[PDB]
Amino acid sequence: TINDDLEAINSELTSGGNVVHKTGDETIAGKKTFTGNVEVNGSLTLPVQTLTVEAGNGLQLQLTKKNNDLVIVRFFGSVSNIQKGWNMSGTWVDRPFRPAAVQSLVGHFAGRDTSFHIDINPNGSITWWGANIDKTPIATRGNGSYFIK
Amino acid sequence: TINDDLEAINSELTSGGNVVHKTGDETIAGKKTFTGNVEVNGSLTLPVQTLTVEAGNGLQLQLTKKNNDLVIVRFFGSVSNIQKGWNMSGTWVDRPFRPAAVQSLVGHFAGRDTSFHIDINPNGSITWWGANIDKTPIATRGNGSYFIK
Amino acid sequence: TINDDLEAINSELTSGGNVVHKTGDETIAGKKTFTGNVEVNGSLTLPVQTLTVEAGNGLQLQLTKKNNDLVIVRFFGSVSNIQKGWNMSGTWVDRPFRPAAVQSLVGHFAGRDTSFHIDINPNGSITWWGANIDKTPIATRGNGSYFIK
Repeated sequence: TINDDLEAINSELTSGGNVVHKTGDETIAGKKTFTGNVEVNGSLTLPVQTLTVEAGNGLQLQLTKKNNDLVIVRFFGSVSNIQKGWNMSGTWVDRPFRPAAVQSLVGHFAGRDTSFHIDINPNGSITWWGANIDKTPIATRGNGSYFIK
Repeated sequence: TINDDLEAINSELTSGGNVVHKTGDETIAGKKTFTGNVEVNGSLTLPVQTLTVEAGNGLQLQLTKKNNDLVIVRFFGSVSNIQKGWNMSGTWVDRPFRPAAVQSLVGHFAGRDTSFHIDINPNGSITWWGANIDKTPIATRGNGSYFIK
Repeated sequence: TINDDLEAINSELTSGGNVVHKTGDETIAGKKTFTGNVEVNGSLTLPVQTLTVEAGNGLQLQLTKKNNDLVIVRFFGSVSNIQKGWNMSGTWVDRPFRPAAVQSLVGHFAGRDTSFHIDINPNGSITWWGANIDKTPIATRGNGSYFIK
């Protein structure tokens, strides 16, 4: 019974208890800090969040952020009725996806050489910075990427 | 000899054994989960895989994916003989690099203002969505980025 | 006093000592390797470094790299006085942000359909690959992304 302490300790040195081990699937809590190099050979799974935005004018926008920091933007739909400098007219970018500093992402017009970009800005509005688009709409594709913080 | 258990345990509390320690270089196996914040100050090394594609029409394409999720695309070569809507004619994107949902990446024509984009789609075909290109080829550069899953 | 060894060991199996635990905030040193899948539910914080470059001709360039590998480029200012093929005239990209292989990032001209790209190359020079720009300057925005190694 004095020797159980030992047996039981030679068990926590293998799995169970509050000890992280060199094998098994385990869970870990708290602000871990790693000063040296680290490596993952398998899959590392950072948190994901995705958001759909009808930016207005016909401009669809699917944003996909991972670990709150880098978000990839996928341009869809078709824009119409905007001036060279205008702030887009539809749904704003949600708090969770809004940049700290302004970020211009570059889209392209489907089946054309003409191009455009839009500014996501911290407040979450999206100003347009392509040429003045007429009532007759043009399809807008292309992927953007910006650091959230 | 009763006290060796102890000595030997006060060793696994330092290194060796199946225990992860606050120092040394160690290896770890199994689906580790980290509920709290984590930090790396050194280098974190996620798995890398790179792929070269002759998309056809003269369009070179070097894809580089890291941790199976985000791949950066580097456009090379020069495209010729394609319509505004056509599916590119050469080697398809391999299974390991194929998106779940379609992704348009935006390239640019070297020494010109004219631009283009192409669609990588889940099956791995690459449809072209720039203007109709004549027999006389044009050089295509620019980097794209898309989430694999 | 023989039993303190035990008490003291049943403490290092909880926190303190050189042992990583399933709870608390701890620090870790050395080349950790993770063969299995890993997961982070909170925030994972990779090292960050940001750099501002006056590329010359009026082309501003803010580069932001994370974990030394992927850097997002933010184009600013306005370019003027460059030929279709020229190497930009102002401050070069610093060693810490210079790619191994050349990377073209695609910018866009503010309030226009016209587009451009520039080549960051390993030595750190930035060759321009848009159309020949006159003395009258044009504003240049858009975000790029390239793998550093």
